[PDB]
Amino acid sequence: PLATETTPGLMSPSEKLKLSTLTTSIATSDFYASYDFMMHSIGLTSANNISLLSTGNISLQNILSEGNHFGVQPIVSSTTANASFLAGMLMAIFPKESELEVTVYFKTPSAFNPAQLTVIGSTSIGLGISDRSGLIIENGNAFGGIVKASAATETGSTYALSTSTWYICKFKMLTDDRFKVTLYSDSGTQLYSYTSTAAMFRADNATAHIGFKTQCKTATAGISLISIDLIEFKAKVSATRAKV
Amino acid sequence: TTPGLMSPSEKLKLSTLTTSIATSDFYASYDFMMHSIGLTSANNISLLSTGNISLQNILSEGNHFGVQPIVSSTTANASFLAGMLMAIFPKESELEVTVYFKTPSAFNPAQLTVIGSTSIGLGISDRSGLIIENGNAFGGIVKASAATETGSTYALSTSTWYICKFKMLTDDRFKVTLYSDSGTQLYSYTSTAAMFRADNATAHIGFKTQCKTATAGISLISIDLIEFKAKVSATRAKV
Amino acid sequence: TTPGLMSPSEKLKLSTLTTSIATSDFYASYDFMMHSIGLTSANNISLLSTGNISLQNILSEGNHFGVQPIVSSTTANASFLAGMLMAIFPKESELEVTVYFKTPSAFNPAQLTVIGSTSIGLGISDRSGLIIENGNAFGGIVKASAATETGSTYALSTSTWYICKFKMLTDDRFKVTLYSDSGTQLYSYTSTAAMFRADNATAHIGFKTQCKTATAGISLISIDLIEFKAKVSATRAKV
Ligand SMILES: [Mg+2]
Ligand SMILES: [Mg+2]
Ligand SMILES: [Mg+2]
Repeated sequence: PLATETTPGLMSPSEKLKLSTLTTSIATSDFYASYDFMMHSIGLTSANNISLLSTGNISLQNILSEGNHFGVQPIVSSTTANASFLAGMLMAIFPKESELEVTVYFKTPSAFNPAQLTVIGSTSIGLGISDRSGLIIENGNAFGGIVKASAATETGSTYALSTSTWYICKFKMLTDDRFKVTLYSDSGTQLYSYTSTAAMFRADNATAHIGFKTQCKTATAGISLISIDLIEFKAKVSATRAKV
Repeated sequence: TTPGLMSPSEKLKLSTLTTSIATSDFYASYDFMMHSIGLTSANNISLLSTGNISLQNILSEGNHFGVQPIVSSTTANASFLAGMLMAIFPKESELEVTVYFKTPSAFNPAQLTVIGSTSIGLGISDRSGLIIENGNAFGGIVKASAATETGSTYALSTSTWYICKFKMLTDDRFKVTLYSDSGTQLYSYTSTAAMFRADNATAHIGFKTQCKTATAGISLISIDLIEFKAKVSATRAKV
Repeated sequence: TTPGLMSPSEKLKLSTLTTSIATSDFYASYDFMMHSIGLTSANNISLLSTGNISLQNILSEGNHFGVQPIVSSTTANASFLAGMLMAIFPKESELEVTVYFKTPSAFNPAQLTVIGSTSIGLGISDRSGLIIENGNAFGGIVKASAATETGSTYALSTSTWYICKFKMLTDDRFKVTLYSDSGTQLYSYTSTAAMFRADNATAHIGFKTQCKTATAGISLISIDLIEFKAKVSATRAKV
């Protein structure tokens, strides 16, 4: 018998799913956080553990939904160079043994522009542009890579993207601090993957974050950046504490 | 430590879980128990102060756990809004908003409260749902500062707890129902035309109480609890 | 895809779900893993910085996942407070607060930490619960800038993880218990008089660490985790 408001019973698939996406408050061994970008975004600097960071007067457009993409944050450049939006978390809490997995549902802009730089992975925070590691998107080209002190230390082959298209990217932290990134179509079909040779860019302080960052490299406004529907964080953690 | 049945309280907990990743439905609620200095949102819901509105100390009262009293400032059109964006709630979503609220000790012609859609912040040009002007609750639609539809009025009791349910219909018409704190229907209104809707940040749907005048000290409508319940089509590929 | 049993893992997650819409219970916890810039609340809990207090980088240590270290500024009475309003925990709620915290590498007479009720922010006039001054923990009450009641002191060790449980009694008295990181009880105090209570925004209940002097660079007490559990009167009419 199925559980009721007055009498106990079994748990439905819908209740199981709900529980699977519950944001961690007090941790034991698993960490989960996700945000679906449905909230009014004026002055919104975090949600469900995730930092939502605007710099350089980046233009967060009106929230919309399209098709199955519920809550979408479109992003437009400003007159300040390096303006960015970052949805991410601190690296200090996800050491290599946590095997953090980050999943991002994102839409390419309606026109590519050489000024567009997006990363799914680790990155310098804010207006910074010197360090990143994961799936990098410059203009219409996606590729796995590492950038350190503004130098490309490692670069995979490129996958050319289409404008106004929904994509999924999974970033996977490996136990030696290397990473694997996988790009999928909106139906989950694998399109591209890259596994790093060297360890990811890491800073275990607030100069860096891990997640999604989209940025305009020039000081011209009105350039569309990458829109975000959904981000998910999952990791294994050590959080066994004495109960009193 | 052993897998078993799900408790009725556990299922009740899950039933009011604030949506993180949407699949089939949306839910959000806020019970106003948090320290309110610099609090601009909770549980997906916007908590918007404008015109230097005076948010009084949080209190509880009987079974009304967590109550936000609100008082006017010296800025005309000052308001507090607890709400969400309409763009995420199209007519198919069939959105339902429930508000537990308390009328002030004294009514005032400067008080304007809306449960439904409304101009954001200092705006007064557009609203649809249950409109409270002075002591009078009525269903209605206002667009560009003019009434387009107005139901009969209901005289509310001062210092009294009410419940309002706003229902979005699948054709974007609405129905509003006012209950007493006992849960018995006191007043209802079903709209003829479609509600006021703006699918951008110039509007919100939820609860808004406002002072139309620049006189401070006027108590507006206090809020205990707001609830958002909707249907969503949000199936994305798992990877 | 098919209905069935609930796992122990699922049962555990639901047990520590942060209360949204209340019925008979309240729970909130925060584990200090978030980027702290501009962060003033999380999971119902106020996270308050005053006097330009220096929040260090979030770290984790052993099984202490998400830790917020805290350092003094040039403002006397600069503090960090993780807590909630007292109006929402009347004496009948029997609130229980649990704090996991680490002492600094060096004690200093300027260090003042409270688990329990306290003046907010730069305030230092009122507190009750487990008070830590310099290297000494003790149960006690201070009101209007004067001790009213003071338990025996217990000498803490530097760079050491501790747990404190604060328990609200039905007559508004309190019991505090101090534990080792493995959960061995080390100290307890049960008050004779009622706790410090102010049911407004001049006070909070939870954790507060403060530097009494205008000298920067003095480490205060780090916090890993805070929990709030209580009974609530929130049975209201449905629909
Ligand atoms: Mg979304
Ligand atoms: Mg309430
Ligand atoms: Mg922690």
